[PDB]
Amino acid sequence: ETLNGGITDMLTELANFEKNVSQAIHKYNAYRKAASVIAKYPHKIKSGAEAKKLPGVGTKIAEKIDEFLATGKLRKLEKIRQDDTSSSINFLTRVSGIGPSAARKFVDEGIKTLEDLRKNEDKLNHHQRIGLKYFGDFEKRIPREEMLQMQDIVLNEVKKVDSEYIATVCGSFRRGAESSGDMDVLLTHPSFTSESTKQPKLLHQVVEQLQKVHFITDTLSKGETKFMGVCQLPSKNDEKEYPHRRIDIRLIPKDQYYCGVLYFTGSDIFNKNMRAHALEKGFTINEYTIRPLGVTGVAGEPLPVDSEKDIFDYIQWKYREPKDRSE
DNA sequence: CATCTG
DNA sequence: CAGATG
Ligand code: NA
Ligand code: NA
Repeated sequence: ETLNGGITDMLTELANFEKNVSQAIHKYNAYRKAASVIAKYPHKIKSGAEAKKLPGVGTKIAEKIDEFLATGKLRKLEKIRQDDTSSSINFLTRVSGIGPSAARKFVDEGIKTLEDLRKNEDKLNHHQRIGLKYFGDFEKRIPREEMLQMQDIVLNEVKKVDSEYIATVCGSFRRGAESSGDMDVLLTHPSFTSESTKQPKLLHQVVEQLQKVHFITDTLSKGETKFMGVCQLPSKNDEKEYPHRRIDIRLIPKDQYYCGVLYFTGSDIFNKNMRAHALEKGFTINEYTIRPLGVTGVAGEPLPVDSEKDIFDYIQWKYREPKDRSE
């Protein structure tokens, strides 16, 4: 946790690089287990050879660990942090909508900066454009003080459209968190479920409302069950407008809300543990449901849930306020 | 995983 | 349709 920290950290730089700059998914994946294992490892790795001893730990990595232990640095790591082509990619990529693939294309065409990009807005697609248009707002955290205002609106608009809608803003927003990166809304309606064959309107009508009153400003992607947009809290009395915020809205069959809600609320740490506990208790749990575990090895059949309560109960556990869903 | 692009 | 992005 801090005993093999640099090692794990250099490994991660390396891994990351493989994958983003190079196309090195194998290699990339290689750095990864290595960091995972040394990361678990209980002692101070005093040498390459010692590391080697571990699985995932091969000769190359061992070499690397040596040089790093030997001297506060790594030449390759040094050579990579410099390199412009590499840097560009880590950069372009900050654009919402530009992944590595594209980052690479562009670089080879010479776009390496915000400016470049602006000049070449023709080469970018809708998501990418938006992404560029709000590069700034996008990287700005979201003070819960705004979150509360957002939430407030979203929920009232849903209410107006249908009394039957059930919205939830999961996220750390939900776990307590002072700020958040984006807004996640979980959505359902009674007349929508597992069997119930679709109802696209279900999600489109709401989206529509939000843009009606202008809460939603742009559309990243809009499918029948998932909507990726951009929104903004109405600028008050002109002098202080708000940054543009990323927002997501998703339709869920009523028959698997709570699992989603639970699930999406995190933290990943809480998940896992709740997850492991369920398993003991003779259960299985995932994004959409909880299933009683058979003995033949495994086994199915959706346990029926009406609140986050039903879930815990099942696994016989202490209902957790979302605040304490930390770990 | 669901959506988009081309 | 494969392949990219989130
Ligand atoms: Na990006
Ligand atoms: Na292939």
